[PDB]
Amino acid sequence: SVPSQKTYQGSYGFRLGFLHSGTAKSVTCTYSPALNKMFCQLAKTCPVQLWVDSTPPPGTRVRAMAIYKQSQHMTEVVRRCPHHERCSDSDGLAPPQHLIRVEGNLRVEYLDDRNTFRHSVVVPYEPPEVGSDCTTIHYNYMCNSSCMGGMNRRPILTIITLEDSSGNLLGRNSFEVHVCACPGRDRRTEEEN
Ligand SMILES: [Zn+2]
Repeated sequence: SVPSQKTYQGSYGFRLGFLHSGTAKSVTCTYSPALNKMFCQLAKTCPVQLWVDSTPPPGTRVRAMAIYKQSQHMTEVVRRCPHHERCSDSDGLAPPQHLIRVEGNLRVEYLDDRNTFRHSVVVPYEPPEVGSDCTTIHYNYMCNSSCMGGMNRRPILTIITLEDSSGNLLGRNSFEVHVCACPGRDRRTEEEN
């Protein structure tokens, strides 16, 4: 079946957070609290915060996966468009077909699920850095929502899951994401509508 997208804070009080970045033209990633929706530019840094009430032990892993929002497209694997999946922009770790990457982490791990064929990217959980009360992961989305032959304007969710070293589910959250050229503009537009 389709991966679960049901929210669960779980034992560690797992919640997601996002920078309050506003909607100026220069912004490459902006989150709409009202919409629970991230607007971001292709290949740009996309900070996602992990907030916990208790610290998960080292060995804990954080996985990200994209799925289609509409029920008629839920069974279809979210993947990059032919153009981008053949454009050689791979960092030498990410499979060229994967929509979601993590930048700035040499311990990043990618998975093609042997049964479901779905793509996901995982990193080790690290506790909050100095000066912050949350843990931040920098994601990159390697296709535009507009990309023909890929998402083709079909809305998607990103599902973030907290799992232990043995693969046991600890927590889950999710947010919608729209990859576009003018994220600030799109956020304002969708919030007025
Ligand atoms: Zn594309």
